[PDB]
Amino acid sequence: DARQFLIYNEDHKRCVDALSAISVQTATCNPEAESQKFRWVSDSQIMSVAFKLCLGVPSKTDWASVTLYACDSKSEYQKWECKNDTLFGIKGTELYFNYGNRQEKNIKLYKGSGLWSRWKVYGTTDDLCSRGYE
Repeated sequence: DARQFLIYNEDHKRCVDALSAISVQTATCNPEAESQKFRWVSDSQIMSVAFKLCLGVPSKTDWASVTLYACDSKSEYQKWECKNDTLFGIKGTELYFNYGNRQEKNIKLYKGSGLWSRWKVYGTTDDLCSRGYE
């Protein structure tokens, strides 16, 4: 399923790993691990293959945790977009999908746009929207 992919951070050499509805962390990349597999289910939403829930946040705020919510096309809190040069974040807001700061294991929204807010399709040099729509 070429549609399903792993979400990879080059600097850490690690991949996103869905642990539960309230916990999305990282792990050593394993393309066999269903918990590491995601897929776009619309132009803006990314679904966990293992949980059949969509990546989202409680609010568009710095250091909000990114975890998993029932997929809802009308929710503005589970809409993502590619920014430039593999930068990835909330649609319409300068808050980025981020990992690596403060010993925090969960993916966070962060204002910073450095190497830890940059994400590729694992096994490619392409941004996450290379597996999406539009």
